[PDB]
Amino acid sequence: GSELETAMETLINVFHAHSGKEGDKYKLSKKELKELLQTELSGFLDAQKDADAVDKVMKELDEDGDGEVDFQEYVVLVAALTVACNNFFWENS
Amino acid sequence: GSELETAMETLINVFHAHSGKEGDKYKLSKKELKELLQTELSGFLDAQKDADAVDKVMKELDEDGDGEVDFQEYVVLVAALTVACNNFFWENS
Repeated sequence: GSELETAMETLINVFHAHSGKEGDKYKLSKKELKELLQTELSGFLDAQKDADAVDKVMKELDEDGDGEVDFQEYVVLVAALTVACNNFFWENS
Repeated sequence: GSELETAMETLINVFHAHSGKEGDKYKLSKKELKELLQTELSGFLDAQKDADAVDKVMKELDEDGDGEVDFQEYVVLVAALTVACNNFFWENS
């Protein structure tokens, strides 16, 4: 168990890497979030490019073309990509 | 980097532990989700009991008293608990 506590740090660590005493309330523009993962899985997600599901999640940040996103909200964005990939492995049909 | 890919498996692994070929579409009742973490951090979250923020997230599943929740939606639920705890450490006031 304790599988969540492990992820809890992942989201906190990756974010902590950026700013900690952000003079301005936690705020991340579409680019920040988009770049956040890409910068992390830039070389990895390269393999996902084959799957259109990648853009599926982009619809969220993409809509924020000029807008931004709180912060934690990005977590789920990561899941949307997982379910898409996980579906590839699991599929009875 | 690649901090997300690490969490990606965490959510998939913890969930994979349950059912894989779920004869019924991915479905988790309030209890499942609630019990999911508690069963994972049952002894750990015991320390969080001091923080009321714990109930803050419960409001989500709690509302599903008789209802249920897709699945991935639970990811963010984990973040809601993090931001609450993270706030404890970081707080200029």
